[PDB]
Amino acid sequence: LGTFMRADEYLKKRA
Amino acid sequence: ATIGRISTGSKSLDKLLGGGIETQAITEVFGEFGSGKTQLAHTLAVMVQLPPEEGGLNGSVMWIDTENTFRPERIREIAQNRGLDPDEVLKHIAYARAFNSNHQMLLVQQAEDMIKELLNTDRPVKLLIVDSLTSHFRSEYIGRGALAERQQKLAKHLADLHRLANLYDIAVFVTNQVHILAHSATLRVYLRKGKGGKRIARLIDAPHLPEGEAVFSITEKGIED
Repeated sequence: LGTFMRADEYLKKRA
Repeated sequence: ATIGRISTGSKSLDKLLGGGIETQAITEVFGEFGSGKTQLAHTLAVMVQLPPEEGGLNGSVMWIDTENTFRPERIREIAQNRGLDPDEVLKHIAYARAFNSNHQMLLVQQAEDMIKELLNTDRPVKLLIVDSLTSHFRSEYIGRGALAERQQKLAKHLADLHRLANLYDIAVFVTNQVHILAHSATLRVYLRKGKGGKRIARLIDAPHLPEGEAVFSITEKGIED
C-alpha cells in the first residue's frame, strides 16, 4: 500500500 | 519512434483525438465532478490491453491515485462486457495510492523501475494514469506565496512524467478537477455533462485540432458512443 501492487491482489486486499 | 494510439472506447472521442490517446504524450482530462474523467481512465486501462486492431497496444498499465478512485470491479465489468477475461486484465494493472505529493513523486520513480522491467517483454507498460494529479499539491501548498512553489513542484513532476512518456513510449493520462495557473500537458481535453446522460469533450488550445466536440456515454462497457 506504500507502493504498487497488482490489481488482482489489490482487489483481494480491499476485501 | 512511431506514436501509438489507444482507443477510448468512443469512436466520436477517438476521432476528436486523431485516433486515440497518444504515447510519447501527456493527455490531461479536466472537468467537474461527474464529467466522466474517472470512467475514461478505467476504460483506457482496459482498452490499452487489447491488440492494435481493437484499439490497444497489448500493453500493461500503471495507475497512481491521489484520492480513492480506482475500482477493480469496474475494470472487471468493462473487460467482461468487451469480451475479455476480467481477472486477466487485472493482472496487467499495477496500482498505488499516493499518500501526499512527496510520496506521489517517489511513486513516479518507482514506476520507472517496472517500466524498465517490462519494456522488452510482450506486455510493456503502455499507459500510466495519474488521477487528480494536482490534488495533494493544492492541499499542501496553500496560502501567501504558495503559488510559486506549488507550480514549480508541479512543473518538475510533469517533467518527470514527460520523460517517462518519451523515453519508454508510454501514454501518460492525467485527470484534474476544475488558466490562470500554468498547465504543462501535451493535450488538454475539457469534459462536461450533456443532455440525455451524454458527456461532451472539447480540445483546449490545440490549433492542429480539426475543430469540433465529441459526444459519448458511460455504460457497462465503460466509455462508448
